[PDB]
Amino acid sequence: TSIMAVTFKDGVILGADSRTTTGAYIANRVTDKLTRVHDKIWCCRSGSAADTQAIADIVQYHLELYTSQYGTPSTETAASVFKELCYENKDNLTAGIIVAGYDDKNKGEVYTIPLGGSVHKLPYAIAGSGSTFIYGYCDKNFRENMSKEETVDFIKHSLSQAIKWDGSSGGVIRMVVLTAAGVERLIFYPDEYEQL
Amino acid sequence: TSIMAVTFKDGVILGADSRTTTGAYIANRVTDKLTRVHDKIWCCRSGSAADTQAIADIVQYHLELYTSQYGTPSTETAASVFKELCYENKDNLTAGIIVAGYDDKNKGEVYTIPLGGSVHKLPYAIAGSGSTFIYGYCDKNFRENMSKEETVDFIKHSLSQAIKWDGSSGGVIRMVVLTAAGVERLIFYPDEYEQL
Amino acid sequence: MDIILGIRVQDSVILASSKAVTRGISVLKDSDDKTRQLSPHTLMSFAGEAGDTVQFAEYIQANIQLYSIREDYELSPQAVSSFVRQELAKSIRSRRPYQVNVLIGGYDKKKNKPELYQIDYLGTKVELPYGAHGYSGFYTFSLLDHHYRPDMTTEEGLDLLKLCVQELEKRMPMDFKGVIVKIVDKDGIRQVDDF
Amino acid sequence: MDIILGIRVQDSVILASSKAVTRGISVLKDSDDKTRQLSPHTLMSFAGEAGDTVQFAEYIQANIQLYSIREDYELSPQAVSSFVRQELAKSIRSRRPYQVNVLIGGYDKKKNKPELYQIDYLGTKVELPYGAHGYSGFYTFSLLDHHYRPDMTTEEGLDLLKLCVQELEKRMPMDFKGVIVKIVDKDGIRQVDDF
Amino acid sequence: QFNPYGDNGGTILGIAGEDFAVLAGDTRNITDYSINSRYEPKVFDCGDNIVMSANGFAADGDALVKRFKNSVKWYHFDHNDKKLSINSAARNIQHLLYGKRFFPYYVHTIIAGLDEDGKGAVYSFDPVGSYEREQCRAGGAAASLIMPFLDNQVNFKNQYEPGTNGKVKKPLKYLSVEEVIKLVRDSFTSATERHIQVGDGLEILIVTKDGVRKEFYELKRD
Amino acid sequence: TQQPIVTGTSVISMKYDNGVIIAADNLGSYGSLLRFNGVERLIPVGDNTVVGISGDISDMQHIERLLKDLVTENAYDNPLADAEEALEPSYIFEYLATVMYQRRSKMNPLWNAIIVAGVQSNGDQFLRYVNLLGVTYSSPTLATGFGAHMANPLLRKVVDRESDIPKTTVQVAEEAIVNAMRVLYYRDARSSRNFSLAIIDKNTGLTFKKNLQVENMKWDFAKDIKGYGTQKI
Amino acid sequence: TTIVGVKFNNGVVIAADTRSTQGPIVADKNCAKLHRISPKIWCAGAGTAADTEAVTQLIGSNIELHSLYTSREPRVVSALQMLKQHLFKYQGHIGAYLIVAGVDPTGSHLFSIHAHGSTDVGYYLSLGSGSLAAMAVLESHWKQDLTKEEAIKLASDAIQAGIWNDLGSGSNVDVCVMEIGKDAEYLRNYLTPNVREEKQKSYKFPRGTTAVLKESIVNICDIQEE
Amino acid sequence: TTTLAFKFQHGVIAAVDSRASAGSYISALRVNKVIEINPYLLGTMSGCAADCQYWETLLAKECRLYYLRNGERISVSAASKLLSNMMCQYRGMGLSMGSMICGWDKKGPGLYYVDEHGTRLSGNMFSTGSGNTYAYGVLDSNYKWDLSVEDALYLGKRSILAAAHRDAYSGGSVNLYHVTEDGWIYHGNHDVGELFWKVKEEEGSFNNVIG
Amino acid sequence: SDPSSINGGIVVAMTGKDCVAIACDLRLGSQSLGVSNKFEKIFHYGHVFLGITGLATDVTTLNEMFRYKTNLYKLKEERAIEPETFTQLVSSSLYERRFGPYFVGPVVAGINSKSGKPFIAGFDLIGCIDEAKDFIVSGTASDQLFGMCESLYEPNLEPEDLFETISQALLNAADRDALSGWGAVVYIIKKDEVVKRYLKMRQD
Ligand SMILES: *[C@@]([C])([C][O])[C@](*)(=O)[C]([C]C1=[C][C]=[C][C]=[C]1)[N]C(=O)[C]([C]C1=[C][N]C2=C1[C]=[C][C]=[C]2)[N]C(=O)[C]([C])[N]C(=O)C1=C([C])C2=C([C]1)[C]=[C][C]=[C]2
Ligand SMILES: [Mg+2]
Ligand SMILES: [Mg+2]
Ligand SMILES: [Mg+2]
Ligand SMILES: [Mg+2]
Repeated sequence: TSIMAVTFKDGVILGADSRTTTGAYIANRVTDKLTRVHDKIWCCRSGSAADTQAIADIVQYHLELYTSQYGTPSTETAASVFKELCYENKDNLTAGIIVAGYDDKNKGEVYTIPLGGSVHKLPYAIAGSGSTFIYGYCDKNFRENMSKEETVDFIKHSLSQAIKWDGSSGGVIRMVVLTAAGVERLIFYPDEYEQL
Repeated sequence: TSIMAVTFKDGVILGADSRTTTGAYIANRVTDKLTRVHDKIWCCRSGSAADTQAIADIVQYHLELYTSQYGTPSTETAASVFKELCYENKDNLTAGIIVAGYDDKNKGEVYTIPLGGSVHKLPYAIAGSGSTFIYGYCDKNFRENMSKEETVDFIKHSLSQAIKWDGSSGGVIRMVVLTAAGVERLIFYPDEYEQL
Repeated sequence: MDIILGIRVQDSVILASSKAVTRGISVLKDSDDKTRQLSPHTLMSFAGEAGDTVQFAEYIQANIQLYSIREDYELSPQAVSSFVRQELAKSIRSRRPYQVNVLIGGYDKKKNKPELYQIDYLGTKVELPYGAHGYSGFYTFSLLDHHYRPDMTTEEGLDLLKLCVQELEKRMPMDFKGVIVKIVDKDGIRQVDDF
Repeated sequence: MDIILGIRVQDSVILASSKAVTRGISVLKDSDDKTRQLSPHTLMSFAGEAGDTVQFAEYIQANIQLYSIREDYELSPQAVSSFVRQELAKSIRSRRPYQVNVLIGGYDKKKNKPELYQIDYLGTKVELPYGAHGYSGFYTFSLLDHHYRPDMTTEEGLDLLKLCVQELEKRMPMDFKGVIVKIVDKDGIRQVDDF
Repeated sequence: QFNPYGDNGGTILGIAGEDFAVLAGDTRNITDYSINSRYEPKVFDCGDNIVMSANGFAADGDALVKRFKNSVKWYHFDHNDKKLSINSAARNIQHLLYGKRFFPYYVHTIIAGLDEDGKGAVYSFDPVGSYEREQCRAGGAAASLIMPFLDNQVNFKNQYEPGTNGKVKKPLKYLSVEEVIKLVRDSFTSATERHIQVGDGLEILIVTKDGVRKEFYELKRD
Repeated sequence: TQQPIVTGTSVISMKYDNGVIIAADNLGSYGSLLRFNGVERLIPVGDNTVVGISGDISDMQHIERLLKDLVTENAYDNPLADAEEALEPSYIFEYLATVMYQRRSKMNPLWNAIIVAGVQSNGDQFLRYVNLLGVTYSSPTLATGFGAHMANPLLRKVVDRESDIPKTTVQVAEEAIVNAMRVLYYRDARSSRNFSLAIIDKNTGLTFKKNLQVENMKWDFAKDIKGYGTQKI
Repeated sequence: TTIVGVKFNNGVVIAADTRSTQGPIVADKNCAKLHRISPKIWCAGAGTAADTEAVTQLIGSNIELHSLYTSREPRVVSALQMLKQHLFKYQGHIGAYLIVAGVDPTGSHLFSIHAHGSTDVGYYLSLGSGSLAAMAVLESHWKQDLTKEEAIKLASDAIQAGIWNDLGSGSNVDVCVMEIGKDAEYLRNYLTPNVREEKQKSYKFPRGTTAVLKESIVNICDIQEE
Repeated sequence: TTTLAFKFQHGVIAAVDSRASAGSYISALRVNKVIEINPYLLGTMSGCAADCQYWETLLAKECRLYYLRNGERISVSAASKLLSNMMCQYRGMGLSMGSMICGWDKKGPGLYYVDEHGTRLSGNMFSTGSGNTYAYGVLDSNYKWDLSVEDALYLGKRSILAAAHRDAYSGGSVNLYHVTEDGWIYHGNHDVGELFWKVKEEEGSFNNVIG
Repeated sequence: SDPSSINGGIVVAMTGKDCVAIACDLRLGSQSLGVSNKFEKIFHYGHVFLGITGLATDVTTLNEMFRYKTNLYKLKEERAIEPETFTQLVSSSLYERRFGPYFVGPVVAGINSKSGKPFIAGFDLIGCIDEAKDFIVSGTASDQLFGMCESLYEPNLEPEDLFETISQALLNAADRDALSGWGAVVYIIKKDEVVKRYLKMRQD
């Protein structure tokens, strides 16, 4: 898996590959790893698909119930719910989740929640087996307050390299753009990104 | 460890970090991982320091004896001797060696010899624990027929990122330039490369 | 413990049980009685892990004695054997099973027939003319297969039993210190004091 | 095999050795002689792993018999015991050691003294007034410590030995099928046919 | 896998006199080959003229002492400020230790004080609660180094009276507090030389009818 | 029972004449990967206490929240919450020490090593250690992990025993701490150049220094070192 | 064990503590860890003590014969190469960890060698359980162009760090200075900061205290004449 | 440990050693392995020190409550059962406790062997511990029902001595008890070092040992 | 299972004024079972004394080996071997079995016949020499012996005083070890007279 979330001037973008493997067999080559827990709070999933789906489903439930009582939750609040589940059940879980969301007050925010259940707020985050190969690239090429087109290119080039070197990563590159304008889904096929 | 060898217009350059660890303790922070087996055939060592030193010592012996009988050996020949030792004793060795050398006929050549004892001739090669973090960077930034200054910058930036993310890598960046002009050693200290 | 034998003849059931008790490398006792009277016409011998055997036997004894008082009636050997089997079958899937093998020798006063039931620690029940637990059967069943008739007298049953014990004493590596023999018939339970 | 005992009295050495041999759960033989004559006045009893015991004993026997013929002279019990010890000490660091414990009872014709040597499979030699291997000593040494004198007769030695075997027969779990007793004195080696 | 136990080293020593008692212990605290503290008190005044030390795994030792001190507090509340006798404390500590029979306090405990006749008393425990009143006891890392010395120099073992040649033993004359403190200091100096976990400092707590007194002595810091 | 995932390395500290100093780097390691470079591992509690934590970061963030909640709870129905009945270093430590020992006793430890540094009401210096086993100890100098092996020897040359504390100034103590952090950067493979340092003084109060760097490093001698034995070039 | 090696202006110095342990027990309080390979080549060893001695004597013996064969003074690189090839062959089963230092016609040299056969080069090194405590001192105080007096101080200070802070190290400090153009000076017990204090009591017994069963004269002399 | 106990004409003899071990190390030289449950009840101890002390001290609590409820002393048979029932609760949990419950009640003298498996055996003679085999050797060859109090006490004493000598984990001293219908009677602490030499000379035994 | 503690036993050696002393217990066991009370663990080759603890088969084997080697030494050299030389011989002989060692704890004791200097030494099972001035200990009660020797010992003791000190160190150490005891022997060694004393001790 190769997943990443990047904040930019107008908000935040989530990116991911589409490959799911069972050993060396590709069980699903068109997976959707970008999952919605609220209107403009999404997450990227890595680790056990069973665990990450079960968690995201529970979080979506908590935030739906939060919304009914207290109005629109912050991205920080969403991350806390993810954290609370990941931390308290760390013995029985294998989940590496990136949380990304857009407020009008706080704008685009990114939180990463690795294996132990710790939380880390960051400008951008990378995770999954394929992230190891792009630590150097992403560090050298990331800038704060990029434009939408610059950020899409950054994610595209980055995951392209992750896919190129990680056998557990591949397929299409899916992206989700979170801004004041709304929610935009993007997709990029092999013939486009391989030739970069 | 973070090691690499890059061919360019005038020849080839070898690069490496200087850190050696015993677990999390840094047993030596100024190690010289760039080792000479012949006048203009050098190698970068990764894996068991005992194994790689013993191998390089044996290779230096073979090439010294080759030279006495048949004249200056090719870089390919040097790599074959490394391979023969690494392959035939693969059960008892943990050695990942990059071989780099300069002929006047063949110019700069790079061979990498990973764990199993296979040989791979390449334009450039990276190895060591820290190499994982720069696969993406190095692939995007490498060009054939670079200049000496461009190649030194490429290695410097690359190992800089490897050192930044890999705890097993660090210290100074040592380099060895192999051309028709001769053999030039270079060194780059933390205050220089960290701020890149 | 080690060896327990049983044989059902014409008009009685005979149970033979070893006398030895060993802890570590030392034989602590050579006169142990590995049996409990469940009711006037029902005797149970036992063998298995240390401690569990007596605890299980006494627990069964208490339950049957409770039934006898409540109903003023003696349960049939078949009924008792079924009760015991269920307790062992219940036990095998417990946190810590009771590692006990038993023989139940009883005289059914209603049918006027002796009855011998063999039940292992898993709750495996079989009605037999003669039975044993552990390795005892390996040495003795060939003799019993050869010499056993259903119309045998009590005295002939004891003689065939003596032959079985002699074979055990010859070919077993362990010294089990002889056996205590008890007879179960219409008149009740009695011990053969010279064997 | 199981039990081997030894006792050195005034003018002789007495060795007692069990008769049982067991394969699996069956006692194959109850008259086995766990001993070899090394020379006219030197007897070795043995106990350990199956097969190794007899092979080792016979190999020692052959070597001493070879020495006797070559020099036309009988080696002292001390010399034989030292030879045997070295072979066992040599053996313990071999690819597959010989798992054999021995007692060597001999009468030294030069010094006119009986001698008993206890040697285990590691090559641990000790000269003793009385000895045993395995668990045998656990039961018997308290009796020997109490009753043993160095001026005992051969007949008193046999009586004290009978007491030791009786204690073993009472408190050991295993049936070792009695013992074959042999006496080593100035006149040579003889077997006590009634014990 | 998580190991709930550890070893903080140290050594302790209790000696009972005729009308006094001493409980001593070094002040070094360690893990593996490192020193945590050169002065970390290990012997405590628990009230009612009782001193206590639980040596081995410090976390379990501190928990036990804390709990026993608490038991003394509640003994006073529940039984009209009655003084907890040394024999009563010992039995109480047995139950504290055996309560964790299947997840033991990994310590060797020793208490010292005066019995109800005013005589010196030492009690010694194992990790699971077995205890006894004793005249002399060393516990901890260098316990095996020190105990034989005390058998020889406190109970005069293997010592006979010259001229008789092994026929008449050395008579068991009582020891003064000044004499005992010498044997304590020599015991710890000797243990410090030959045991790497023993050193830094020595703290002695002396118990008499007048109360609890403390004495501190330096030890080698290597 | 667990295993630590994201970890922080050494925390080092010492006493000086008028207070205590504590320091710890800003790294969150993921095994050999130096993953997070902006992690604060010194956590102030009021204006008289700083808790320094090494080990598992997720458990550190949990402990951070317990302390935050402890301050809130102390203020409840407490008119003297910012005066006589404010949280002392000794109260904070004992609480943590209770929690640590309870968690290890349930075989579910907080995988940490913690140093509580502060100054009490009466001006006394407070410096005590506790870890995942519930083991506690105090010393003029305290350090966790690698710091125990490399920092303590250097810090003990300044304050070797109790009597050296009044003779040690804040300038000398801070200097020793900063040098120790440099040595750890040379020699600990899971350390970073960036660190935080906190001083709690009985006169000047709490001074919390962020974004400190290891400087005045010696690397020049590396140029002369060639080969691993016989090699000259 | 704490051992160190420090290079200086005109040579090299090594030092070590004097404690040898069996487990938590101190077997010898004044052990000599500074071994001689050749007159001006000295080494110090941590790890399996028997292996550090055996491997030092073996290489020292072969180095002596080599010196006689070539009519040349032995070189440190020869000892180094011979040691590592021996250790490598045994794949770490010979638990010898050494710091090797000396002077020869080429100059002054300082190497470390590990049990598996890897070697390192440096201006300052430390080995043993007290290596980290010693290295903390070395990293704090070492500089380029040290004098002989400054290096001995740095070396012994580094050993003291190990003595005080490492439980596996203790007692005294041994030193050996190898200066170019000079004889090597071995300074046994250069520092003695751990003398045992006087005992409070004497444990000399009264003659006759111990019970005896039999006395006999032991014949240690050979068989006599006449 | 080595402990023994046997019934005879004049009651029951109980004899134990006094050693305690922690590996090869001799931890205690004079531990009391007999508990005085009541004036007519004794308990021997072998196995885990801790265990032995806790459960037999608890048995004494439970035997005292029996007297308060019934106004009558508990029988040896009932006391042994209560103890064996305590063992059955902690069945398989890893206790280690071998004991003889000795006393005198309405049926005369009583002796029961009880171990951690919940075993409960009635008999005339028992011996537990690492050195029980050595003790049994002497007991079996010298025991009679017709022994005199003086000869019986000596047999128990001599039997422990035999074990103390040969068994490395037995020794220190011998504690003797004699149980009558008026209660148990302590017959002292006997150092084995002194007893050995005394018995050697007077009896002529241990000829092989030099003294 | 542990070869170094199957048979049990102890040895201790001390230096005094112009004298040395070496002592040992007499026990040989098979774990808990006591087998022999006459198993002496001290041997002498000329005026050089050697005590060996550990696995008894190796104790016996090594004595026979050093008797062999010192007898050949004497024939060739035409003189008795000295303690310093023998110490190196023991060390050499043990290390030649580096990867299949004798499970023993040897102790050397003697006086140099030429220099008159008292000498003691100890080894581990693999050959490492411990040349102490004061005392050397070995066996299953080595911890106990270290504690006794460290407290009781003082330098320059006279032969008859040294006897009491070493005897009390041995006896009391053995009485806190299950696998040591069953008798004891002490050798008092002077330049040209050697006295051997059997001690009276508890036999449990
Ligand atoms: C024999 C010596 C063989 O062990 C005998 O069984 C004794 C019994 C005994 C009974 C009551 C009181 C004392 C001793 N057993 C022990 O000594 C046991 C042996 C043992 C060790 N581990 C083990 C054993 C037995 C069964 C399972 C596991 N020893 C102990 O229990 C140890 C832990 N006891 C002590 O160390 C004690 C100390 C110290 C001490 C005690 C016991 C009592 C009073 C003060 C100090
Ligand atoms: Mg791919
Ligand atoms: Mg069945
Ligand atoms: Mg030290
Ligand atoms: Mg004994």
